[PDB]
Amino acid sequence: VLSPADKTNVKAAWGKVGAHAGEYGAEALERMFLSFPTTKTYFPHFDLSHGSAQVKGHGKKVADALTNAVAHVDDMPNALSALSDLHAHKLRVDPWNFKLLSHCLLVTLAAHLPAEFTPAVHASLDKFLASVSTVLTSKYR
Amino acid sequence: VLSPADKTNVKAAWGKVGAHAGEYGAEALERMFLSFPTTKTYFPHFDLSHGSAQVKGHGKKVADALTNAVAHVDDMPNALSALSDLHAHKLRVDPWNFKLLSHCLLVTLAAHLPAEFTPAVHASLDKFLASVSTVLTSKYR
Amino acid sequence: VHLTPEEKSAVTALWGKVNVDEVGGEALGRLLVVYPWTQRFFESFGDLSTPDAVMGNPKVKAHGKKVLGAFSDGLAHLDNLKGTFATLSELHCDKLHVDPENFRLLGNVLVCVLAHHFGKEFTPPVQAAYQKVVAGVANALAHKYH
Amino acid sequence: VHLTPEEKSAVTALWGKVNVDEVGGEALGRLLVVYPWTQRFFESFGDLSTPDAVMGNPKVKAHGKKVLGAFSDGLAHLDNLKGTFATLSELHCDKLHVDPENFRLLGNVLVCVLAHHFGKEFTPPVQAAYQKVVAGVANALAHKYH
Ligand code: HEM
Ligand code: HEM
Ligand code: HEM
Ligand code: HEM
Repeated sequence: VLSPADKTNVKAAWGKVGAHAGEYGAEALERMFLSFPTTKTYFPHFDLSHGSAQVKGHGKKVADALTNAVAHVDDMPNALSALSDLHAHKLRVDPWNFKLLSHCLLVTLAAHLPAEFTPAVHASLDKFLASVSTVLTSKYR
Repeated sequence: VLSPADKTNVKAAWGKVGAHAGEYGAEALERMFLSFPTTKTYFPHFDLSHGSAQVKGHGKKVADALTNAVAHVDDMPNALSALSDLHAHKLRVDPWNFKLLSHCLLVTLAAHLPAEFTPAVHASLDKFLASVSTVLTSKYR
Repeated sequence: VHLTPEEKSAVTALWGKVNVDEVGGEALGRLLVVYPWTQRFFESFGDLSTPDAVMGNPKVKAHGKKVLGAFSDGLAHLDNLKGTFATLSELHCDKLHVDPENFRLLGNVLVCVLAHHFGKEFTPPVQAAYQKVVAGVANALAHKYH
Repeated sequence: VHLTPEEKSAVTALWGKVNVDEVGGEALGRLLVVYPWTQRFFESFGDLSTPDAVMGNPKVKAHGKKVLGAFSDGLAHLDNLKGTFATLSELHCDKLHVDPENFRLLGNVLVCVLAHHFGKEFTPPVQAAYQKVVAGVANALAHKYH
């Protein structure tokens, strides 16, 4: 359950991300592939080389979706409906992996937002990513 | 979410548990303590030996809550409200543990309901226990 | 993995009454029904749209038998699960691209199946010994991922 | 666990620039703030009503120093984590009753803190090396649970 204060912290923090969203999304993916190798099993068709266009492009897609969620934090289920169906019916990623990507997104934000990553914002961002993950795996069965 | 078929399956299976619910609750706990020893860290004040009346008494309370949840399957958040506050703010049980108890409840049910534990009912009960677990950990932060 | 003389006897004794063909098919079938996303690895198996479809699928039964058979071999080498499954670990990673988390789910489903099948004989202590085994097999299979 | 020579060097090098007491208080504080249920063991620490209260609590800071100091001394024995934390493992299980899941949470919070602290110097490869270290430490602290 995201509280009003949580939504304020997330919108403020994401705003600062601004135009680096895609670049940060790419970094988060690279951090995941290196730290948790088993997540690579879902991208055997990708060139997972550092700086690959495939990863940069995917990172931008991931960030745009998160941006969309922050914009509609009060109605994430409806806002991410399409992505929810896609992950549940087509991709079928085991739910465990969402926690790993969320963690890597947190580390990326921490490394790029020195002034904004306070303990309270850290807490709100973690809750936010968990909510997004929950919405994305809600139609699995 | 729980579909009408899921609800039908859970009510039918639980109806079968009937007056044995308490005894099954105790067995589930015993299975959990022996299979996942780390869960014992939350009951240092209990005598966890086999046959313990403490485990038996606690088993009946867990079962009664599950019975209450089944009776209000379409209003679990309110029906389990006090239990959610308790686990979140007093006991503070790491959420990971709910998956361990859910699994042990399923195993206990499988061992006592040969005829009713069909693959479809098995799936419905797992969804049900996951929903109960979600409600019980919703106020953690 | 490390099992006490008691846990070892419990595991082996119970396995002697297991019809691998029968149990394997039940375990894999329930995995695909209870955790549907695991179906992503068996697109070529046919119809898996319903529990009855999944449970009746001959390809599922066939594969289930293969999996439990290899699992059976591990029970014979509980002292060296890592070396025993090294080749299969590499295969599941490099060729099959199977998320090791799936090994954990199958282990849990197998325990439910043994409980369903054996009833009261599958006592808390016996389950405890089996949870150690499936966790060891799952970690042995994920050992070669990179 | 098994770290390559280059991975050990990255961990060691980065650590030499860490203010153990400072990072220790920061990590434990954030743990209690981000995952509030971990507060259960520190009722006697006083006021933990708000993030500022937690971060500013002298007892929280004191414990963080204690915890990170032990972690620090463990980095000298990367090749023998289990032996190094054997007694502390026993203590956390038998006397403190600390769910090992808490060690995993602290490990992730520590990594976030190092990233916040070092920024761009906390590269993906450096993070990967530290992830292995915190997972190794958490495993070593949970090894003697029974
Ligand atoms: C924060 C949660 C996540 C978000 C917001 C997210 C978002 C997306 C989006 C927007 C797409 C592309 C949609 C399109 O191009 O039509 C996508 C595709 C996909 N996602 Fe996720 N995703 C998340 C987590 C995961 C996780 C945890 C994994 C796996 C470890 C994963 C694996 C995939 C794969 C393999 C694809 C398809 C890639 C391709 O073949 O092009 N996703 N995701
Ligand atoms: C299906 C999930 C669960 C249900 C329905 C449930 C239900 C309950 C109920 C009814 C109580 C007793 C409250 C009272 O006496 O007023 C309780 C207490 C408690 N629960 Fe849970 N619980 C669940 C899971 C957990 C888990 C996973 C753990 C930890 C491994 C846990 C640990 C405890 C503890 C330590 C107490 C206090 C017992 C005492 O000291 O008397 N609960 N729970
Ligand atoms: C944990 C116990 C498991 C064991 C011991 C195991 C064992 C095996 C064995 C012996 C093969 C046959 C390889 C061959 O004949 O060339 C195989 C193939 C395969 N396994 Fe596993 N496996 C296990 C779990 C899983 C799980 C949980 C999944 C995914 C949900 C999986 C997916 C596959 C697939 C997709 C194949 C190839 C089937 C085909 O040829 O179409 N395995 N496994
Ligand atoms: C890297 C992880 C950790 C290490 C190396 C570690 C280390 C220590 C050390 C060295 C002590 C003092 C032992 C003594 O008094 O002889 C201690 C005490 C304790 N630890 Fe841990 N610990 C860790 C994580 C945790 C976590 C995450 C919690 C709980 C959230 C925890 C809770 C406690 C408590 C409650 C005490 C007792 C404090 C007191 O009585 O003053 N520890 N730990």
